[PDB]
Amino acid sequence: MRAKWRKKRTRRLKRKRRKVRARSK
Amino acid sequence: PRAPRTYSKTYSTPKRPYESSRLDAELKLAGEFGLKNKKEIYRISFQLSKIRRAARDLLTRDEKDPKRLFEGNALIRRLVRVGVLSEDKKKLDYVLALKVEDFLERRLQTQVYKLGLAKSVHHARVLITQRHIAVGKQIVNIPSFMVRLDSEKHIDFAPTSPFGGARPGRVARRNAARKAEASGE
Amino acid sequence: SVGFGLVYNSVAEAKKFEPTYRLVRYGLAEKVEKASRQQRKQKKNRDKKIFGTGKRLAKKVARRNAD
Amino acid sequence: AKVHGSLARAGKVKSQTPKVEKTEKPKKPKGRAYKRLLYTRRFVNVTLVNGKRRMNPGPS
Amino acid sequence: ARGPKKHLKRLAAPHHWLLDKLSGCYAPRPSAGPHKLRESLPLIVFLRNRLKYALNGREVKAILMQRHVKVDGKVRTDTTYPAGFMDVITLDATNENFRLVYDVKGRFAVHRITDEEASYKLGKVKKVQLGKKGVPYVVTHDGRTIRYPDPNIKVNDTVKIDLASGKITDFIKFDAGKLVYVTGGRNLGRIGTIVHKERHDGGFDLVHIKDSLDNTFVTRLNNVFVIGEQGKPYISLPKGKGIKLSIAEERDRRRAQQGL
Amino acid sequence: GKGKPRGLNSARKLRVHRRNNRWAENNYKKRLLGTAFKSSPFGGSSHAKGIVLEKLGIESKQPNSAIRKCVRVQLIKNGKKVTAFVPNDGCLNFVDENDEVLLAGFGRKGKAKGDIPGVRFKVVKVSGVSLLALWKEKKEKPRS
RNA sequence: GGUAGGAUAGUGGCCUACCAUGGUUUCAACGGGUAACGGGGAAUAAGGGUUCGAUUCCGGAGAGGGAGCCUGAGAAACGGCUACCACAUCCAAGGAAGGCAGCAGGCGCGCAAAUUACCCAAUCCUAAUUCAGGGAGGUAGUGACAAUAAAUAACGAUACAGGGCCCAUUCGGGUCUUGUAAUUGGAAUGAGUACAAUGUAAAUACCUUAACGAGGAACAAUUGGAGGGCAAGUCUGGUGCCAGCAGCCGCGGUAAUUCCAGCUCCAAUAGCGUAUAUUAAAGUUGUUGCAGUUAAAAAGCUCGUAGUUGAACUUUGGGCCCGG
RNA sequence: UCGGCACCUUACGAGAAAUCAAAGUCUUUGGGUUCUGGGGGGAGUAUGGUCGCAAGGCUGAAACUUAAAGGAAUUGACGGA
Ligand SMILES: [Mg+2]
Ligand SMILES: [Mg+2]
Ligand SMILES: [Mg+2]
Ligand SMILES: [Mg+2]
Ligand SMILES: [Mg+2]
Ligand SMILES: [Mg+2]
Ligand SMILES: [Mg+2]
Ligand SMILES: [Mg+2]
Ligand SMILES: [Mg+2]
Ligand SMILES: [Mg+2]
Ligand SMILES: [Mg+2]
Ligand SMILES: [Mg+2]
Ligand SMILES: [Mg+2]
Ligand SMILES: [Mg+2]
Ligand SMILES: [Mg+2]
Ligand SMILES: [Mg+2]
Ligand SMILES: [Mg+2]
Ligand SMILES: [Mg+2]
Ligand SMILES: [Mg+2]
Ligand SMILES: [Mg+2]
Ligand SMILES: [Mg+2]
Ligand SMILES: [Mg+2]
Ligand SMILES: [Mg+2]
Ligand SMILES: [Mg+2]
Ligand SMILES: [Mg+2]
Ligand SMILES: [Mg+2]
Ligand SMILES: [Mg+2]
Ligand SMILES: [Mg+2]
Ligand SMILES: [Mg+2]
Ligand SMILES: [Mg+2]
Ligand SMILES: [Mg+2]
Ligand SMILES: [Mg+2]
Ligand SMILES: [Mg+2]
Ligand SMILES: [Mg+2]
Ligand SMILES: [Mg+2]
Repeated sequence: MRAKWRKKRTRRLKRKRRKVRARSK
Repeated sequence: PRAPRTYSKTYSTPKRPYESSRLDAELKLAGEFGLKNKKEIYRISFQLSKIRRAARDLLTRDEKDPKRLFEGNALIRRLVRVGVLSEDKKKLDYVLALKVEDFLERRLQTQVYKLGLAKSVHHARVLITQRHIAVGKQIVNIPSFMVRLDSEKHIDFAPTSPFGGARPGRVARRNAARKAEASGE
Repeated sequence: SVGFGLVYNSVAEAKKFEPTYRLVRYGLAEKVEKASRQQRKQKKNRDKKIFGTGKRLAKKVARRNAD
Repeated sequence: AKVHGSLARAGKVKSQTPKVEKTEKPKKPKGRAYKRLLYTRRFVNVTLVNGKRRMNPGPS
Repeated sequence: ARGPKKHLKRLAAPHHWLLDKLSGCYAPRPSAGPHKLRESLPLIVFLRNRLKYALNGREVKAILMQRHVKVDGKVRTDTTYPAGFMDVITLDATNENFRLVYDVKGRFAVHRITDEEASYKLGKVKKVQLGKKGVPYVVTHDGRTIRYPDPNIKVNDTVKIDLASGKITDFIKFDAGKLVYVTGGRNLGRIGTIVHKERHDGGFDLVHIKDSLDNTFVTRLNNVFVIGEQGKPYISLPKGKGIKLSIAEERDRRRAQQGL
Repeated sequence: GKGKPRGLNSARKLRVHRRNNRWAENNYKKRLLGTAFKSSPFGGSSHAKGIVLEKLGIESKQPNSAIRKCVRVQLIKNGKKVTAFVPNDGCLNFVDENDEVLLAGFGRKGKAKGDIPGVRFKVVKVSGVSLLALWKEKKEKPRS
């Protein structure tokens, strides 16, 4: 865990978590 | 609904529960003055702190400032009256220099021993509490009675409660009742 | 012993001013045989119900349960 | 944090501790007379002064 | 709430009655009367706490219901009768005439007087105003209305009330050099007549007063009661003349008469 | 001028800045947001009774190695599920399944004590008959 | 906000009619939360502060919720009424009745909080009233909330402790007995129990006291500890990374100073531990008084409004007199 | 000599030190002022608002978990130095 590489993993999950709310809306 | 009956605590505890310096010193005090607890030491230490801080703010004022002239000379007068502060050395610098054994000497348990009459401090406390020694003609069974330098002459065995006169005593009677019972008429 | 004392100018004028329990103590009065505290208050509240001398309800009820 | 360890062994050591009773002794005094008995045993009738003072000397 | 209160809590009483904190939950509430609730002294407080004639508040009732006490010559059988300042209290038996005046500590003195002084009293003029049918009247500090005064009598003065017929005998004008009895606050019970009077048009007039020992003390005009000329009081002053000996001087006297 | 404003008229900017930076404490953020009553199973209390479901044996954390002998407790007042340590040699035989226990915090104001993972409460009384006074010999458990 | 009226006990947008477009806000309005009644005050505190205040006094509000009203000087009253809502009682089913956030009590909630006792004697209050009434109040009961004082032993002869005298020579001598003898002595007293008196409204208790009342003076003090922090054991028996302890660091895998026990010792002592909160500790909230290179912390940079802050300059000195 | 980018030497001082004429004039603590921090994670995450065509930006938690994480220097050890 380089914090930059944890970031692009998190930014991936930031998209998916706001996809699953637009999925349910 | 009534007046709240005012109460206060008469002692305080050290900030450190186990100091070798403090625990040996007080056990020396408790065996010297025949004390029961450290609470009897903590009581005097709490009296000293208020008395010491009652002069520290007074000394921070001017001198001839009349509160210091009133409260300070009244502060000395009670200490001089009780025997803690001597008949010489009457100043606010010398109420700060007071210590625990100054007050402990003025206890009735100490003075019943200091004025003859007790042959221990551990026999002094079991004379006082056992309804012997009177101070005026008043029977005192309090060991921290704190004799006040004018009562010392009249400290004596009580008019009642033998060692003071007029009656034998409880187990003295029953022995003499038994000694009369077993011997004869 | 220390107390507080009174000597009145006459025995009858003692009896005017002195409280009753002191006079009960000395033989100069008898404690009244009133009923108890709650029994008085219970009897007072039962008698708050009736409006008047109650002889009329006494004769009406004794008429009604007789027949 | 496995939540299901064996519970059959609870109180094992206390049960297989052999019961040895407290020995009946003459009583010790209370309050002022015990602070008197501490005064002799630390400042009047003390003898062993090893290091500074040892109130519980273990047998060597 | 919902109207007038009938109870006085002990420890909500005025402090100058010297009522003990314990041994009873309630204080004697002053009734409606000539003087205010916090400026008066109920008869139970006088006859039990100040004179020690009554032990209870029941013996205050047993005294007043035999027509013994009389405030201003009238009997006033109320236990909580609000006898206040300058009130002459006559006891027929014991022959004692008292005048309720302030001792210098700010309390009510147990101050005996005699019958020629008990025959009258003083009253500070509260207001001068025309009544109906044009009749002028003056209002005193005990709420007495007296008709047809001297036209020279103004507010803040003092009149001498004959107390049998409630008539103005003479009046002491309010001017410089005349004995001021301070009647409220921390200066309660202090005499000394004058320095001057400062106006403050708008409210709360202030009066500068310097006593026998030349101690100036400023007081509001509404606590000022004029009781005479220079010297020569119109009433008997209490044991101490309102001088305010300080606590250093107060400890000096009590040691001066406790060794005899 | 060492950071802060010093001036006479700057009492507000100091007082706003104090409250702003006051939130970073552990107790002030907890007390003023009220998480004792909202979160935190013992809702601001000190002791909470509960009903015993289960007897868990929790593994002690490494480098220690023992089975810690807790119980699982549903609180009577709240219905929340907690794990409660049963402290002494033995004393798990003293609890039961399905009876009342008085609990407490264990002592670290939360923050599970030592080698015991997640267990932050202990047991004071079972049946109101006081585990310590049961453990010695002093009291007997109520049979029925 | 103006003008006029109505209403009021009266001021007043209090309401009504007409007219004007105001009033508040980054100096935090408006809004949301409060396990918020406000104050006197309380805990802790070198100083500054921090936290609490339902609660013996004072002011407010409320009597299940709301709303309306009668009487009366005084109430939008609740131990008054009326209505609805909610709850709930008796009934012969037509009806009728209710309001303990008064006092005692019950249930429930709970971690959590006592008597269905005695009296108006005190304090005071009410009334036609000196008399009557008073769960206001006072008295007792239960009561380790908190606070005060302070028993559980004391003093000796006997044993050996040793500090010794005249060089005790080698101990006697008229030493000086503190510790030690599950020895031996005669004294002291209240805990308790009671003749009585006092107390009290009546008692109970205290205060006083006749007769009784300690030899294991069983008339027995406990609560926590004994590796460090922290005062006190590398004693003995058991267990064997189990059981368990331990706030934290850490002890347990066969010699465990840390577990469980015996012994001994330590701390506080009629108290002590535990939990939670809060205060000091904490100069880890920093006004006093914190830190920002690298430990967490200078905005990427500049402008700029509120805020905060802002150069110097205007009667100086001298002489005299009174005067604590 | 004025102003600037730096540097060199010393260390009066400062600091935990590495170092620093500023990082000094700091318990002998007050020239003015802005912003930020409060043990490590969770987490620059969730949610809400806001900005952007979007990627994302700005604001920004808590539950829960943890007894250390970290800074600087010393000695060793090791380096496909
Ligand atoms: Mg006696
Ligand atoms: Mg009321
Ligand atoms: Mg600033
Ligand atoms: Mg108008
Ligand atoms: Mg108008
Ligand atoms: Mg009008
Ligand atoms: Mg509330
Ligand atoms: Mg408050
Ligand atoms: Mg309040
Ligand atoms: Mg109301
Ligand atoms: Mg009426
Ligand atoms: Mg109503
Ligand atoms: Mg009412
Ligand atoms: Mg009611
Ligand atoms: Mg109803
Ligand atoms: Mg009740
Ligand atoms: Mg309780
Ligand atoms: Mg009464
Ligand atoms: Mg009551
Ligand atoms: Mg005993
Ligand atoms: Mg006695
Ligand atoms: Mg140690
Ligand atoms: Mg062993
Ligand atoms: Mg042991
Ligand atoms: Mg500090
Ligand atoms: Mg810091
Ligand atoms: Mg950093
Ligand atoms: Mg920069
Ligand atoms: Mg940057
Ligand atoms: Mg600006
Ligand atoms: Mg300037
Ligand atoms: Mg240059
Ligand atoms: Mg943090
Ligand atoms: Mg952000
Ligand atoms: Mg977002």
